[PDB]
Amino acid sequence: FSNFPISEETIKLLKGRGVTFLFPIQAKTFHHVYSGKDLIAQARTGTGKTFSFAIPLIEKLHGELQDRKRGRAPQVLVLAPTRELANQVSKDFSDITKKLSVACFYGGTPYGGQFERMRNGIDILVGTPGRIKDHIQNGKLDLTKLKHVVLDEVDQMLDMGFADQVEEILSVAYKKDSEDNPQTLLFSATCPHWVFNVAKKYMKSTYEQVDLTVEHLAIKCHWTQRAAVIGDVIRVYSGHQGRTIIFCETKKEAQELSQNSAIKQDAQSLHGDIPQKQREITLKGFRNGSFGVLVATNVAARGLDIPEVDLVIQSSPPKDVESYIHRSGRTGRAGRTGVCICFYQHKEEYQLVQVEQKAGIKFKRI
Ligand SMILES: Nc1ncnc2c1ncn2[C@@H]1O[C@H](COP(=O)(O)O)[C@@H](O)[C@H]1O
Repeated sequence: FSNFPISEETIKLLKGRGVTFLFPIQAKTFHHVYSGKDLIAQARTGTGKTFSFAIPLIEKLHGELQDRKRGRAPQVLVLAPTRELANQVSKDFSDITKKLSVACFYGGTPYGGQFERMRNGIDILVGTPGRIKDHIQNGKLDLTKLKHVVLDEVDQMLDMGFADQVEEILSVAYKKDSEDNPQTLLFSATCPHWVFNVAKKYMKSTYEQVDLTVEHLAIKCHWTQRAAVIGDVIRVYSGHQGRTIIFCETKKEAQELSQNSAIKQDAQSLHGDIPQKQREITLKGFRNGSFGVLVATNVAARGLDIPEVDLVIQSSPPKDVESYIHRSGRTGRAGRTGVCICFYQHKEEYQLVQVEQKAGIKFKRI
């Protein structure tokens, strides 16, 4: 915890909860929270949202700790949508502070126990909007002495219809336009319109906000039409004076394809079953413009000097992903965007996702 001003006492209590270092949401918000800045945080479940406000709030409060006076008003108000979530936030506070009085006020429980806690004095108050609004009406609860307000799981509170109850509580604790109002920490995962209306009505003018080359095409094609569609994509992306390299896994398929009526007239084959003398000649032919289509096998190309192309075609999702990405970087001539086409069948659909994941690319599925 070296980067942060967390006391040795708090560090020891934190190790009991299995906290030895801060999660990203915590490290990013700590100083905004500690320094008293207003904040809107967007974070998913399990990211450690509770400690991102609890740890810096407890540290700030511990540093300004004035004698525990009976009947004291809360300094912190945490609004939570449910009893279950309010009890977890309370426990999280209680487990890392042995100096501050932590109260949990939810509805559908006797008022007596809560009135007693209010008389003894509260430092940190966690509660559901209903019960907090009740004790405001009673007069018994004083929320005009607040330094900090946390609106936890805002989305859930809105989905449950607590918008108007929260706005009522906010109207008591906040003065419209005051730069002296409590510090507001808003926790909304999706940030609906209500969040930005609350921010411009109750929050400070300035607030922090924290969140948490080649075209690759994939064509679904039945093997019986592949050669016809190959002729069509060449016509479109390569055309006249163009260069296309087709990659076929088997030496048979590559030979069969270079001889297919759709491309045969402008194509030449290249594989392991062709002499080194024929290979250097076909490479010269491709490089000088004797033919525009070079049909090859993924392995029989590995160390070969292939010129810049306009279009790369894989007959099926490649096994050899590094050969695919290397050849992809040599596509696109005269400032035109390079095009890599990948043909696939329904059985090869997850294979496409594997290529996407290994290569760090996303295919346009057509
Ligand atoms: N820095 C941390 N190290 C270890 N566990 C943590 C840390 N921050 C939060 N947690 C735990 O992660 C879980 C999810 O946190 P939360 O989303 O706040 O409920 C809880 O069980 C926390 O106790």
